[PDB]
Amino acid sequence: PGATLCLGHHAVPNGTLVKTITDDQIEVTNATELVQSSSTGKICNNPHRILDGIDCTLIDALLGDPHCDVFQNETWDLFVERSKAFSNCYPYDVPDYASLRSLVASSGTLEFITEGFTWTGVTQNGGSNACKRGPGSGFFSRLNWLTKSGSTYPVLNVTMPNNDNFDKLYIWGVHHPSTNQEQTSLYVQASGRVTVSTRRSQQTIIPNIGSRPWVRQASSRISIYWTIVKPGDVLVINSNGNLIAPRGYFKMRTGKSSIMRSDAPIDTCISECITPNGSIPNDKPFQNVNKITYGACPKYVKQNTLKLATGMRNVPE
Amino acid sequence: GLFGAIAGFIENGWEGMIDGWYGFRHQNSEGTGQAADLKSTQAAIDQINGKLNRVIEKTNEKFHQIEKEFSEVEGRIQDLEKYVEDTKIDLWSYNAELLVALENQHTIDLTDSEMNKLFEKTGRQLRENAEDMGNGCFKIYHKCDNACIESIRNGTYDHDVYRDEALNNRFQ
Ligand SMILES: *[C@@H]1O[C@H](CO)[C@@H](O[C@@H]2O[C@H](CO)[C@@H](O[C@@H]3O[C@H](CO)[C@@H](O)[C@H](O)[C@@H]3O)[C@H](O)[C@H]2NC(C)=O)[C@H](O)[C@H]1NC(C)=O
Ligand SMILES: CC(=O)N[C@H]1[C@H]([C@H](O)[C@H](O)CO)O[C@@](OC[C@H]2O[C@@H](O)[C@H](O)[C@@H](O)[C@H]2O)(C(=O)O)C[C@@H]1O
Ligand SMILES: *[C@@H]1O[C@H](CO)[C@@H](O[C@@H]2O[C@H](CO)[C@@H](O)[C@H](O)[C@H]2NC(C)=O)[C@H](O)[C@H]1NC(C)=O
Ligand SMILES: *[C@@H]1O[C@H](CO)[C@@H](O)[C@H](O)[C@H]1NC(C)=O
Repeated sequence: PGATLCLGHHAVPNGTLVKTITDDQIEVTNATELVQSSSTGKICNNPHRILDGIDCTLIDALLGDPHCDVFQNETWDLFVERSKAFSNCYPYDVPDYASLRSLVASSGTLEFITEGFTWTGVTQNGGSNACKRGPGSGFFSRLNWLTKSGSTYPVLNVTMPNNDNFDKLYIWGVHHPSTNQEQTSLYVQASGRVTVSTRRSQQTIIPNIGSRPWVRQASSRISIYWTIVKPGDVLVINSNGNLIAPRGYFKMRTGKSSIMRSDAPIDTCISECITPNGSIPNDKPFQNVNKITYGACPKYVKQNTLKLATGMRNVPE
Repeated sequence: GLFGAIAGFIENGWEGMIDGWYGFRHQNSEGTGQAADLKSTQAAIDQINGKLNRVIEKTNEKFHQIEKEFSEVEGRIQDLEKYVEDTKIDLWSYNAELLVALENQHTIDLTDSEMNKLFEKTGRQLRENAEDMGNGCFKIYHKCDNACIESIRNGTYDHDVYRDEALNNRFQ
């Protein structure tokens, strides 16, 4: 009279299907999800410094559109641009908009240092009803609209050396009038010119006269340009008309700053990973929420689920 | 699996075993009973924990990158930006698919292996005092009371004690 001793293993009544080398679907006792497919719908305000653009693009905050004045000298890890943003100052364009937006976004600051430019023989602080500041006409806070003094606009020729140990970003522009009458009335000379240069580079822009579509009361336009000045270099600005002058420079940094288009609300919580859909957890190695991410994030993949087996083959009773 | 135990010579699993992954069922003079084997259970779990922690190991943190959505048609530069991202995503999607496939094949094989290891260990304990029925059960050819079973399960079973008795019952 002996005994029987059986060796065996567990099973569960409801297993999960996983994929292997040999099988599209095979049942194991347990698995865990490797693809993050959901978001809260909200951008957590920690641990990254989130700056909500509200009604302002980064570029409008940079130029100093009056309704974006609250952004003066702001900083960020992530600047968030909202689909409701609007411009409300003089109509403008930025040749290579995307690059200026990128380099500013990446710098992470709008810290602005005013410099004492001397504009001899012109009227300063020009404004427009297209860009109201309080009840009266106004302009981009960081730009200085120069026009004739008396009946003359002389050749402007100024320099600003960089004797600091950081890079300076100068934002400046050129005014494009709609008519010859406008050109001569503002700048005297029938054709203007703006040359901005360093030891290493030069940009010269000729204004073009002509109607553009009417936007916020003007058929005219301003085109926006930029110039970086390295330590030891010097800025020179030369113009016989149509200069939209810088008031100073923006301080540049390098680091972890970026920009994102999103309408997700900002909330009080902690999440390393941000997407335009909202923050997502980063415990999983992959995610299917959005290919646009910021921070310590799972890698974007096309699969909406991938199961890692965490148990043996399930062979029920 | 590669070892042929789980879903192999062991017909099925035990839904009743909730305190371990592998273990023992016995019938003797004193009745029937069940116990988990902790060592084999823990070996499987430790290996699976190991691979889980390797896989969920936070690999990347990215800040300013390229734009990936575009409000205007631009042509060449935008074609390239999209293609770069699409290329990246397909490569990562492939890595992810392959990773889970290899991981899961291996997890099944390693759990199958641990079943087999326990089975071979037990066979070796019992020496000439038992025989492999071929379904994961040993027929033990002697009086094995609950003390004797627990001795097999906790590694103290001296085979020399019951050898004479069992040898006699086997060779008839
Ligand atoms: C417009 O403004 C610029 C910037 O101030 C003027 O550039 C300056 O021009 C003077 C002479 O015309 C340069 O002087 C030179 O200095 C060297 C030593 O560095 C000296 O050896 C030479 O004999 C010469 O005198 C000065 O360097 C230069 N400054 C800079 C920063 O470039 C420019 O003259 C003005 N243009 C007009 C048309 O007035
Ligand atoms: C610096 C300056 O000259 N500001 C003016 C401005 C400019 O001359 C103009 O924007 C250049 O394009 O014009 C302002 O007027 C708007 C108004 O001007 C009338 O002459 C005209 O009849 C209207 O249709 C309309 O263009 C302005 O606010 O923009 C005045 C400002 O002082
Ligand atoms: C995250 O946001 C993106 C972008 O809005 C969503 O992508 C859209 O998904 C829907 C499917 O429900 C499609 O109709 C749209 O065409 C997609 N747009 C783009 C640009 O891809 C995505 O579904 C969101 N994901 C989650 C989990 O909220
Ligand atoms: C199996 O994994 C799930 C999560 O995927 C977990 O909730 C469950 O507790 C695990 N099973 C056991 C027996 O611990």
